[PDB]
Amino acid sequence: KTLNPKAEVARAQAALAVNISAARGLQDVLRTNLGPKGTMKMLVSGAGDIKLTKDGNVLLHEMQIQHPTASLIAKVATAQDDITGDGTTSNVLIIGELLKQADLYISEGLHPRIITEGFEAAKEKALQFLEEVKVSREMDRETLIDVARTSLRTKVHAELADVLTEAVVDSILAIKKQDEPIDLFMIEIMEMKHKSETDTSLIRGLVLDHGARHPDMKKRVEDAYILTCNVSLEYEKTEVNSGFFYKSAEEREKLVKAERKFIEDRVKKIIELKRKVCGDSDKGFVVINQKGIDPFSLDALSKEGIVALRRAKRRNMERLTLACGGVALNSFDDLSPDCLGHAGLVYEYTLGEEKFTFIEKCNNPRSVTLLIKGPNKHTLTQIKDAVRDGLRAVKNAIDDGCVVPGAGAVEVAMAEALIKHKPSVKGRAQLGVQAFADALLIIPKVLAQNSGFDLQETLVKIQAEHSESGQLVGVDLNTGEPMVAAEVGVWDNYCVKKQLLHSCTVIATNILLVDEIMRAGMSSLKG
Amino acid sequence: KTLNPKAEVARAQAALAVNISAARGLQDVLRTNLGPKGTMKMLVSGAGDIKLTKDGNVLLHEMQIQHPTASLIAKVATAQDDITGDGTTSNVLIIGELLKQADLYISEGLHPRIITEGFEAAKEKALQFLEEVKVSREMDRETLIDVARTSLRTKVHAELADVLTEAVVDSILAIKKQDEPIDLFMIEIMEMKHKSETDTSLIRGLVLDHGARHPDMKKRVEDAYILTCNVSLEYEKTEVNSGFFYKSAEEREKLVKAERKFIEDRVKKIIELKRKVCGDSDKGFVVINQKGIDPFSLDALSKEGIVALRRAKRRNMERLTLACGGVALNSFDDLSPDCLGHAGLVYEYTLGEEKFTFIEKCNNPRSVTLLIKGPNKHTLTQIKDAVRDGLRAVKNAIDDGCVVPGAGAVEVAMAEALIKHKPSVKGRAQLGVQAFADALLIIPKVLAQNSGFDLQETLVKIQAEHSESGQLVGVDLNTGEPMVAAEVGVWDNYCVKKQLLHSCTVIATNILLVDEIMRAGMSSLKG
Amino acid sequence: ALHVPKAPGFAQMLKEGAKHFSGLEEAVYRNIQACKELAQTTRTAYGPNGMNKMVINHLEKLFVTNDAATILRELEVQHPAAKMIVMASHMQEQEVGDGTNFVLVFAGALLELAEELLRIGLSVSEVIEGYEIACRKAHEILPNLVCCSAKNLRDIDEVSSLLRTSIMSKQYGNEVFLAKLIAQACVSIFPDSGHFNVDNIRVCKILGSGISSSSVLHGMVFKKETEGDVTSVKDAKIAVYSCPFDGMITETKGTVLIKTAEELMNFSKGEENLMDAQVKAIADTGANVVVTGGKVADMALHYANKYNIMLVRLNSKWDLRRLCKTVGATALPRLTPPVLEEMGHCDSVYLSEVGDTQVVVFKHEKEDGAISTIVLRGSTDNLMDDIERAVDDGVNTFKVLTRDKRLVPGGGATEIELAKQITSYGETCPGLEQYAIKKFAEAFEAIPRALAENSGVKANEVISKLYAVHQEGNKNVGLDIEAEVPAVKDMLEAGILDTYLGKYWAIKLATNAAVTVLRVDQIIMAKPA
Ligand SMILES: Nc1ncnc2c1ncn2[C@@H]1O[C@H](COP(=O)(O)OP(=O)(O)O)[C@@H](O)[C@H]1O
Ligand SMILES: Nc1ncnc2c1ncn2[C@@H]1O[C@H](COP(=O)(O)OP(=O)(O)O)[C@@H](O)[C@H]1O
Ligand SMILES: Nc1ncnc2c1ncn2[C@@H]1O[C@H](COP(=O)(O)OP(=O)(O)O)[C@@H](O)[C@H]1O
Ligand SMILES: [Mg+2]
Ligand SMILES: [Mg+2]
Ligand SMILES: [Mg+2]
Repeated sequence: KTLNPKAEVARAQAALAVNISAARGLQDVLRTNLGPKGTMKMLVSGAGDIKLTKDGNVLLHEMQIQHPTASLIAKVATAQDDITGDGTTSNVLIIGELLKQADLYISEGLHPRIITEGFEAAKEKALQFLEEVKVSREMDRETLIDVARTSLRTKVHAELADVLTEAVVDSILAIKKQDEPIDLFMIEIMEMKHKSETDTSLIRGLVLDHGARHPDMKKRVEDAYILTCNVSLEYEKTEVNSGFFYKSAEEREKLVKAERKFIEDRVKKIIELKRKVCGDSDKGFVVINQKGIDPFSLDALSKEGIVALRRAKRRNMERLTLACGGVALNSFDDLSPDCLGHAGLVYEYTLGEEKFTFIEKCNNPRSVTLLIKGPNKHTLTQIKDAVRDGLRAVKNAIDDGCVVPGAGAVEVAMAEALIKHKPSVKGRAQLGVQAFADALLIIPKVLAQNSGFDLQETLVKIQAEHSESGQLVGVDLNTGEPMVAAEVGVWDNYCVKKQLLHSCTVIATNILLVDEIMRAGMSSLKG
Repeated sequence: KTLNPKAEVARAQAALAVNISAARGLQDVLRTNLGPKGTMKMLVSGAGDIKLTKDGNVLLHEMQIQHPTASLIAKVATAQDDITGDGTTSNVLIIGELLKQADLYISEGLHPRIITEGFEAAKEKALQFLEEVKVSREMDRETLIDVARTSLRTKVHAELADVLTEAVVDSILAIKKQDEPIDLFMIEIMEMKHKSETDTSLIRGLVLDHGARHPDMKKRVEDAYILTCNVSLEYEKTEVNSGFFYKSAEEREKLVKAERKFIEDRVKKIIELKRKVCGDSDKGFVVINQKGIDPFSLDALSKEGIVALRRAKRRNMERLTLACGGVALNSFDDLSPDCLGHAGLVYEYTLGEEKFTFIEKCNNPRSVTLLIKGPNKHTLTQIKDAVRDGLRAVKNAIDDGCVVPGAGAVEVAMAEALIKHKPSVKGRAQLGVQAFADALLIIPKVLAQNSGFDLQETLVKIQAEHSESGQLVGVDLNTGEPMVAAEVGVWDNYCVKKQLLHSCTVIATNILLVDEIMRAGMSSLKG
Repeated sequence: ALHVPKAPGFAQMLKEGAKHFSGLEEAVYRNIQACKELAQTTRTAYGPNGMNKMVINHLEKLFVTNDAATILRELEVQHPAAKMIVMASHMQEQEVGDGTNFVLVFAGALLELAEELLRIGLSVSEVIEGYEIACRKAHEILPNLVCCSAKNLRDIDEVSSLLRTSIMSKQYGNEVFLAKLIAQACVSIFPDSGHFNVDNIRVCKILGSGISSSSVLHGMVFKKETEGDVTSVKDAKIAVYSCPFDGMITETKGTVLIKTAEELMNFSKGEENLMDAQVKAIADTGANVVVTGGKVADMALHYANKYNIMLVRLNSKWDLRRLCKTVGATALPRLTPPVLEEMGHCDSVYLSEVGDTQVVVFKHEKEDGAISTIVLRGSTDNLMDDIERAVDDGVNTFKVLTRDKRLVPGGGATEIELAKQITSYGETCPGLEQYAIKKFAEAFEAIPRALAENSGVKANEVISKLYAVHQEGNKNVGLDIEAEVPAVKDMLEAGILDTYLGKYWAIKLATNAAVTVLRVDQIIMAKPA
């Protein structure tokens, strides 16, 4: 204040109160999205774009809040989202509950170091319990189906959820190999604004966003070959600056006829290769080019019955090679017939102004394409986000050799273990262990509040049913009665929960140790 | 809100959060004025006045806070102060703790009606316990001395506190009666600006703020008589507009003497009365008038050695009548010598521009006068406020036929009684009873925090000592060891604590039943 | 960028325009720094070798004084930490009248020596207790260092030798003449059985020659003129009248009623006859000069000049009472002839002029009398004001000496001896109060250091030599002034004596201000109006 009069600095109590208020606000705001019985939010940008999503990360990024703690929470949520998959709202909920439980004991007159030590001990105990309670499975087709259904149940209704689950399972089984990790960047997500959303199916092949350009071309071929290349077929100029010099009109015409001979050689080579491969009027030939094609080459290809596609993406070079089985060559050196692909049905579709290209009927494809349909843009975005979340959950369940039951029995078991473990710890860490155990029980409280039942009575009944038994008694969302979680079909993940707990502990340790938010920067008010 | 766009309004959760934040902010500030180990405050007004006080009622008004809840709290504190006396800081602390304990259980899925119903039963049980836990004594001099010392210990240091306690006890015993209640408005509070040491004693008599006007009057008068009157002695005009109509200078002189003969007759009557009362020259005559005196009467009375005063207040006449025992007559009709007072030593003191008169040495005085002495104005105001608080505490202890030990043993006993009576209440009022029992333990916590020791361990030790032996084990402020409050000499009040608890319950009931703050008033802005 | 909000509790409801300083760094340390900055201002003007200061207030005036009281009064400080010291100095000046800069220096030194204790770890309670114990010890040892008392109070060859030390500290150079004048003025007004008043000395500023041309006057003076033509009066019989020298009328509004011509012709004649009769009856008692206190008339003035009656008109509601108390007369509210016991016998009443200013001198040939008047001569108003302030300080010192005839060795030996005794007593004091006692003992060395800084010598060597002299055996040895070499000199043989009760009250008020400043925790202010 004495050195910089235009600087705002806060002490320890003020900064702690501000952080606690921000955490409580972020917890109360993102609390109606936990569980499938939650509410749907509507976000409108500055340009007038309606977005109907249910993810916690998108809702936190599109909420218009300027705060350092809120920015850190948003960054942590984005990191969790793009590292694991599903676990954004629960992260903020547990962080806020832990901060509230810590402030409840700090305001009475305690030290943050003992609270941090107790939180670390409780996190270690919970990690040990989760590592000793996880059950091993073989992950068959029914397990992945149930996992995808449980992951997609909190997005749409029942029919769309099951359709997306089946589509994701089929795509994963199609892109499944015998070894090596599951490589992504293979399932193309194409959105079409026609028909309804109930007509979502999986296409065993690749769906392009552009079709042919020449009107005198074939539209439906029963049997054709796939040629993947990226050579240039346009009038390319030399690197060094050159110039033509003629004398009369005959020399000019000769130079014009001779300057278009480089692409003519490639056209003749392609024609000869097609005539050697096919021969009669029984098979077709599709040319997939990444660059543009001159109109002369297009007409020359259409004169023989060749459907060529120009201007393609770089990601389609690997998907076509993995699906059909061709060779993505760059030059026309060793043009062998074995470097081609096999097709089954090459037909296009017109949707007003845009054009599509569907490649179906394949032998053994390895990169499928999910077709998404929606009447609106927000619905398409929500379906795409749900499909991405389901794919991430399936990948996380496949990469791990264990399964964790959902509902809230794991949190109750962790709280019981922490309650049974606090008397074994010395010092003042018992209060921290109790706070960590009470903060972990916020998932069933929110799950029971959004359904329409009580909270304290439900928690008491769950604890009474779990203490007298030895099974994972979950929390039901239909009648409120305590039921089994690892018996109906509710599942979750292990690494995702571990990363969530680690991030929560790191955030709690970073917040409980910061008590000075000094701002001594340049205002930049010159001119 | 749609009818008036320029009007702010809060909902159910927003108004509750605002009220809770305001209560917490008001509690976190007044938490440093509990017990004699508190910190002093320095208030600076807009003009440049410095005030050094430690009371909570003055701090709640000199804090410059614009808030409805803060205004209500300040009004309740002022009402408690000017109705009973000492009981504002503890009242605000208990109100804040109760509001915090109620908000802790409100944000969990409960209705404030159950909390109010539980608080009602808790207050009833606390009143039933206080009606039997009080101790009745004979109320001798030692009990009043100890009560005044305990009330004044949290104001100044030690020697000044004992001096003020002795002065208050002496004044109370002097104004004490056997049939009439303790009447106030009798002890004059005179301030001085010299001798800030051991000089704030008690004066057996009366000290005025005005002396003699004629320089020829006597300064120190021995045995004299006191004459209390309020008749006018100036040139009083008639009610009807009149006028003189003289002819020459002789008629003018005659009319001048005629209008003065009316006062000359009264002067001669007073002279004759003084001559009949005295006779020789070993006695004097003091005249106390309430109105002004013309210089002619002052010069006429100075020839006989009369020290008369002019321009006095209304309470001074009553104080003189109660001390000396004369008759405060209004007219000079039946001027009998029996309507006079008796004095002993009357001397005029001069302090620069001001002038005072000391009327001491009386037969049986009933109205004393406390002579306050201080170095500056803030110290004088602080000593005056401390004397007023001590007098109020002594009056409250005398008017009641019972005593209550101070410290924090009463709160611990009430909390233990509420805990023992907690499972004996049906319904969901157990949470409210627990919250009320935990909210009453804020006084020992604040006392231990201000003393310089632990809080949780000290409270646990106090509870263990109270449960292991049924005694009034208080909380020490020097070593932190469990000591007996009734053995040292710490005493409080019963009616004051009852009124404090009633006000706290009323404030809690009025706050917990309000969840809407609307401001739809007129702006009163035209332009 | 990112902006931080406010604290949801008390900072939001703090209201704009006000301030809050709850921490010890932004409150106690700020007050200590403010007090140190205030003490560093009036530090060079303490001893006799200190320079003066020219302060100008907002009234476009001129005040070139040397006392710290006038400087603190003409400063307008907007800080409570310095306002407390200003109030303490004002209280000390009102009580004694010669101990403001000393109190300020003591408070500043105490705060500076307690700031380091609070920084290293000593709390406010232990520091306050140690300071109170040290103050009690100093007040107990103080009466043990007298060894000097005043004999007679009416001797002119003894009073001027006591106030010379106090006069030299305020007016260096010309002090013997001022001391002699003050002693003569105090002797000429000294009554009996004690009871010395401070309002019995009147100061008159007349722009004349130099300072040596001033003298004393056994009586009173007034800067007015004579209404009549009578000037030189030998045996003057003063008859003071509080009523205005005019015809008395009625208080109630009343007019005169005339009908016939006889009344209209005889009214003025009868009025003039009554006026002449009253004038003749007033002058028949033997009065030679009439001093009125109101409006005069033309006919009354003419009748007084016809019978050779001097008329003096003045209105001040205080000078009339002073003249009545001096000449021994009473005021009459009517135009009645006075009695023999209500006459004002004087010696010589004339009208002269000095320095181009007509003044009425009421010189009396009596050695005793009542009050006196000191006439000042100079060429600048600032010098006359400084001389008047020095005369007032000398009168206050004489009053203090009359109230208490106990003397203490001045200069700087008393403070050194007190510090040595406190250090020797605090050595056997266990606990944590020994540090506070040693710090309080170190605060007494600020007076000799300031004296050496104002004189122009090394303070450390002077302090070391004084400590060595005090440890050798001598106790009444201070610091020499008329020597450029830092040496020592005896204070009892020279005559550097100051009051004891004044210094005791100054130390008490300084300790009170110090503990009051230390007792302040947090600061809560509002917005200026
Ligand atoms: N059908 C269901 N039955 C029981 N519990 C469920 C069901 N669907 C979701 N849940 C619970 O709701 C919680 C929130 O899930 P969700 O919002 O989909 O993702 P996140 O766990 O990242 O918030 C999960 O912890 C899960 O245990
Ligand atoms: N010397 C003491 N010993 C024990 N308890 C004390 C002492 N002085 C004050 N207290 C306690 O501190 C509490 C606060 O007292 P105080 O702040 O003076 O007035 P108020 O009770 O109005 O806040 C009282 O309830 C009293 O029991
Ligand atoms: N002749 C002298 N020699 C040395 N010191 C002197 C002399 N006269 C005065 N002093 C010092 O001046 C101090 C007082 O100076 P002054 O500012 O006039 O009064 P105050 O006591 O109000 O500060 C005394 O403490 C004394 O030690
Ligand atoms: Mg989810
Ligand atoms: Mg009290
Ligand atoms: Mg001086």
